[PDB]
Amino acid sequence: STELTVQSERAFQKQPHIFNNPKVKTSKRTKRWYKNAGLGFKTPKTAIEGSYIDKKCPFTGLVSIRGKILTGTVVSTKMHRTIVIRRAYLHYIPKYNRYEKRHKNVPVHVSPAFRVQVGDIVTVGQCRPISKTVRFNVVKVSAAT
Amino acid sequence: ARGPKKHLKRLAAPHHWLLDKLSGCYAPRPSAGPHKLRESLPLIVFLRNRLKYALNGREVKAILMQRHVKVDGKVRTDTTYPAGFMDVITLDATNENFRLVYDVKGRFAVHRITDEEASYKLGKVKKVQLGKKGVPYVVTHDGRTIRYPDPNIKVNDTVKIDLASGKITDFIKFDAGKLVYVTGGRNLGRIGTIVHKERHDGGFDLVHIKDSLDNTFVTRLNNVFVIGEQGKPYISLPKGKGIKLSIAEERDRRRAQ
Amino acid sequence: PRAPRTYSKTYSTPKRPYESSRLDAELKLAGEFGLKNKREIYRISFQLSKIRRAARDLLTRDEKDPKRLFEGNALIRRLVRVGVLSEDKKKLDYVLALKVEDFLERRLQTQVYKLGLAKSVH
Amino acid sequence: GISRDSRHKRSATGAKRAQFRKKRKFELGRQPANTKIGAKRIHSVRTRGGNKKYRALRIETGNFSWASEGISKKTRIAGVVYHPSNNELVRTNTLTKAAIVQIDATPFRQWFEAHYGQTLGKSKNAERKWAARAASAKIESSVESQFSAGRLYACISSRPGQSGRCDGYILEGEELAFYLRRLTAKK
RNA sequence: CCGCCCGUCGCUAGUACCGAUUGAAUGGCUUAGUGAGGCCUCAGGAUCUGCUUAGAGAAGGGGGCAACUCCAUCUCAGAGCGGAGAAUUUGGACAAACUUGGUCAUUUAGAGGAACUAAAAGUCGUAACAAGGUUUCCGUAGGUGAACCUGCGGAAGGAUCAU
RNA sequence: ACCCACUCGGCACCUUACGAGAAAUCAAAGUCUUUGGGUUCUGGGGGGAGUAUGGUCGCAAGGCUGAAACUUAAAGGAAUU
RNA sequence: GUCGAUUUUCCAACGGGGCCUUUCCUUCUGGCUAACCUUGAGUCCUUGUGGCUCUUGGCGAACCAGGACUUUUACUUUGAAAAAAUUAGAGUGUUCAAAGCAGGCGUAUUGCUCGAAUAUAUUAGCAUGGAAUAAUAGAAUAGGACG
RNA sequence: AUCUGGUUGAUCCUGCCAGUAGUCAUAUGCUUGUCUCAAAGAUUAAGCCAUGCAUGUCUAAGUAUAAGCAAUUUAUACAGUGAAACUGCGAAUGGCUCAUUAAAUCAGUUAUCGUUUAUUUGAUAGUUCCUUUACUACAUGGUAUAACUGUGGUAAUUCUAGAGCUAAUACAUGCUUAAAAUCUCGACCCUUUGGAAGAGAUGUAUUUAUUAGAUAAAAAAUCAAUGUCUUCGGACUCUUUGAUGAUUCAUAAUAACUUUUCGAAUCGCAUGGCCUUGUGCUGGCGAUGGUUCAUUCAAAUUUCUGCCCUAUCAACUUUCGAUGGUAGGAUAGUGGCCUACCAUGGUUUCAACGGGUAACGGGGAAUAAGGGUUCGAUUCCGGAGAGGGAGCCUGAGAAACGGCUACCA
RNA sequence: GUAACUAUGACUCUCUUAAGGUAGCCAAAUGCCUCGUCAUCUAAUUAGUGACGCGCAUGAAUGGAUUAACGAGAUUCCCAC
Repeated sequence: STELTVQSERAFQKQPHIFNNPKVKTSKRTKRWYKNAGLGFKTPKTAIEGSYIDKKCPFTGLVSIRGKILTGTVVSTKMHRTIVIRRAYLHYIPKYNRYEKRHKNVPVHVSPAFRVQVGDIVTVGQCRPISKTVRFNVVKVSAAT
Repeated sequence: ARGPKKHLKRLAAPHHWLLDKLSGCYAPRPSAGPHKLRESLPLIVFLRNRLKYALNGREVKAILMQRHVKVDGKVRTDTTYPAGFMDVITLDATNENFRLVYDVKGRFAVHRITDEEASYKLGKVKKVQLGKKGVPYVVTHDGRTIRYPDPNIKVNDTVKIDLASGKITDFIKFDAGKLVYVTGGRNLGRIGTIVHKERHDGGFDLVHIKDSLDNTFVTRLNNVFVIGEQGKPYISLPKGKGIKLSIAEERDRRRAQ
Repeated sequence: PRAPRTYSKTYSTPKRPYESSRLDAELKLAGEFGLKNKREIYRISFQLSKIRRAARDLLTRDEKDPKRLFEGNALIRRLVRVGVLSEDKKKLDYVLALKVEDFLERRLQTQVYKLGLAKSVH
Repeated sequence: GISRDSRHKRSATGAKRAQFRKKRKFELGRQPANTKIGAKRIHSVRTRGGNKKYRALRIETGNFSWASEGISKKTRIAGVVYHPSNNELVRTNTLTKAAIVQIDATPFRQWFEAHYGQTLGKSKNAERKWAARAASAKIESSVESQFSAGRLYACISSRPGQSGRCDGYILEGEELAFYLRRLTAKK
């Protein structure tokens, strides 16, 4: 989602240990690796038939999703292949027998397989620590118009 | 912490040894071995407390270094050797062959067995994979690994080990109608039969067990141990047979005598 | 450093410590049984206050519930074996009205007195 | 030393965290002893359980794999021409992963001629093999040039600062097309 | 009601503030500059070295012509590396500590200045409580030994629940 | 149109009273130990003190926010003689 | 209804599943279908719609493990793992008690034997049943639904 | 589940002061006969410390000529017991304190398909010579020194200098392989249904590339690589594979690669078996050691949610990483952890950030209607520190302090 | 001149003609004594600064008190040199 350039960066945008053997005659000549994320997350057709790399993708990357699967509204999508989700919840206080609202903004990596805007419900899954803040990857999206 | 700990303070010990609160501030820190520290029972606590064969933890050294107490048919003179579930502590003198299984309440009761029976263990099948040179191996809860199993032995199954040689003999698969020992939940010590289990994907697969009173309780398949099928258990079950009587009826049994 | 050895105190000082009626009552049921101080009575009053809280605890909840049945019968059994209840008062409502006097009628000095060969309980 | 700890480094909200734990061993990071070209030298580092790690300095003669042929020849490296990280690694001629180089190209000529075909860059049992290969395949006008040129383009796959080796990966295909454009763009 | 009670002033003995002093001290962080030390690294090469069968004069240079009945036999031109290897030093990052200002926090000196409370009530009046003898009070403005006084607007908690 | 009688909706009210409040008293100050319709603001003995300090606003006068040390067994509300 | 320990109706109260009244848990491919919606010879048989050696055509609901899509939360039920010590509390004459987790009973010569329970941990996470209270969207330029 | 005294001439209130009870709270004052039990330099000064001690270790099973004691009825190489020293292992546990520390530690609960792990417990290693007719393997070197013997020095320290020796599971090297198959390279003749003499390599580990690691479902014409069976019209039939929700996983195969890791030049006790009497060949129980994979004791990060008082702290972070991307470096490994090159992000009235804490967190503690309030330095768990910062070697494990180095006091 | 007390803010009289220097400020470029006294700056300061004020003989457009910026103005101290 840069967008419209897979040959953007200084290094070659590969898939690692995946070879396009050039002496072989395959009409299409393009081999894209992909996996099942698991837990009944239907890998989008955009990832399988796409042209992007994203090594941090839960389908087309070297990061297996294990842990827990959280959900939240998207707040910010301003930085490259990373969003921020606001996980609104109530915190019950045992003295006043009452609750209070808390944000907990979580930063999440979006693979180009999906498209998100401000105010979409996403379901994210825990993965290896991607960067200093982001721990979760986007696996589902539900844009309610 | 700056390296691994080697002392265990008395209060911080596992409760199911029953280690009196007073008399010494330390407990037997069980050495590394076949079973986990919390789920094990060191030879010190077995010989000195449960059997009362030795007074102190110095007299058990005189018992162990005189090569008597074989844990899985092998001598084993380590005073804090973690002997655990399904191990056959064999005192060659007196001719006693104790298989350490759980008391109904959730402790290791002393359970004397014959020698005909004290020549296998029933290893619960943990991971199975191909090792180097594409050789399939099975690893059991004991830390025993067995190359060339039956290719029908999957995870959660149980496997009779020869324990004289150390080879698989017979194996029991894990599904409905099979007898099960529970291996530490609060349902620790209970013996029932499987009704049906769940398919919780990366979320702890629970199983619904029914005992011999139509009493159904739920436990995790890692605390669940396949012991046999209905009627003929592959080992001798201890007096009680993991029924778990409620406070009233168990007091009525105790007071009838 | 090994482990904390548990101690607990058995007596309890009354709330308002100068009261004609309480002082009268306590000296009387101290002079009857020949006690040494007022803490004897404060202890028996504490023991009965523990039993009464344990009784109300077991009462307020459901009837024919294993917790009420087991703990209730345990207490009644323990009391009828002491002799603070008799044969015909095992209902867990008699226990709630148990009169510290009843416990004080079962001390060894009182029994030595009441079984003769004792000549005045002092 | 060069601690890789997260418990320095200004928390996500913006707060400067108060330092506790006098820097611990297990967050260790070491100096990058950069590897140059020619006059082989290797220094070993003891790392986390003896477990030796070999930091190459001046490493020579990497093991390069022509994947499409399915073979790998021990070759002299000439020089680093382009790197997608810095442009100073090129000038110093330092060897690191994903560093695009020139290798001597002439055990690959010698193999291709001896095994498959006839003079790239232009008994009975050997003639059978050739006549059975029977134009197995050709090269697509991009690797043909570089054998005659004397030195052909490759990309390092081994991490030579840790492995102690500068192996891997002769360029070929759309990868070579890209790295030709990126080379000829600058110089 | 010979009840009550308000301020100035004076005596006392407490607390707080303003205060020139480039105040002072402690602490944290931080600018710019020196920067011990070990570690990585470019070198360096005191010494100690093994085969060097390497030409070596040496005439029991082995129980004596004898490539001695050749010795770690006389003695080095070498030589390679098989090498080990100290000080030394080349840059690197880690970084104490030093100086130098900075900024914030806490602690705290200060000649003087303007207060406030208390304490016997000592001086001066008698402001308030009655229509307290000018009804009281609020906001604001000015004046004055002191209470206070006066203007304007407001309020009854007014001494009028009335035409 | 003004006026008269009955009628509502809203208004500024007023006169008699079972509930409330320490009482004076009241259309809400009732529906409150038989304690919960929604919601904002404020107070915790009397002084020191609406004072000092620090910000903030203002041409200034001042306004907003606003302490503590220390002191004291009462100060105060309503009604009765 | 009986030998001061316990079950039957005449006969209720409490809390429930099936079944349709337009009511539908989305339902498939195999395995499994025990099975009669049926009969392959029928008939062991006091006159019997008394009873099975067993099986054409299809039941599915005994029965998954694969399909594979589910407009989302709070709330509450039950369960899972919740260290021990402490707390509540079961048992036991440490001479009593605070304690302790011991002890108990026989030939007390080779002995045998009960114990070291249970309960709360009302936050968060995990499974589980309910769907009353509270919010969110769904078909409005139909880019709506089903075959 | 309780109150009572105090404003008034008296009264009803608001209200505070005082009384009252308790404190695994502390101090202190008088008094103090017995039994059980038992905290104790935490607040102030994580301020300073004299001195003595707190970490060393031996079996039958590493090295022995102690110039030690054995000393007699196993000894002519050693062999008992038992110093010193080398070697191994430990010294990272324990104990102590609470200064720092306020999304930090911590609790409960997650994840390693993101890694290391001495030791323990399981498995696990015919492939190393290198061209094949007498090159160590019935056994290599000092390319080494301790302890010991002597010759010393400083006033001094757990100072060691020069010389004479001598061992190791120390330190260096360094061979003993069976069978079969698979691959490559070629000593072979005939225009074919076209096929081989031999030589070498193929253990494990490293590193990199390449391939395999399968799959909801029945039929079909056709051209070629057409190799056997042609039962000479034409038939070929059966063609294999583990685990997870999920992996580039386990695992295997091709090409290689490496200053080529490992494979037992080790020790104790019995001393048996067959005769070809060599004074052979074969052989048990043990002990260490050893490579990889499991296991265990661990570790390191790690998900979610929860911390006391302040607005007289409303904006904070970004040259000097702040948020993300690409690549690299480094790490045991993940990661702005660090570097380079890019984009301008990220937190916040649901209280960010700043300040305070006489704040280490928790299990818990005191009080007791219910609801709570206050506390927890302190017998267990975790975190931190060893006068203050920083650095680092040794090791599986330390940024160790009863280890070293430097600076400040 | 008297007066709480120990230095006096209440009384009383007579006014230099008309008024008695108010708000302010100062040993000031205006203070004789004077090198005033107290603090501060220095080891030491007739200097400097900040205060004190019965001020020989300060003072309100003969303007008084402040005052940013400016000054080849007069003066003091500090760092660099």
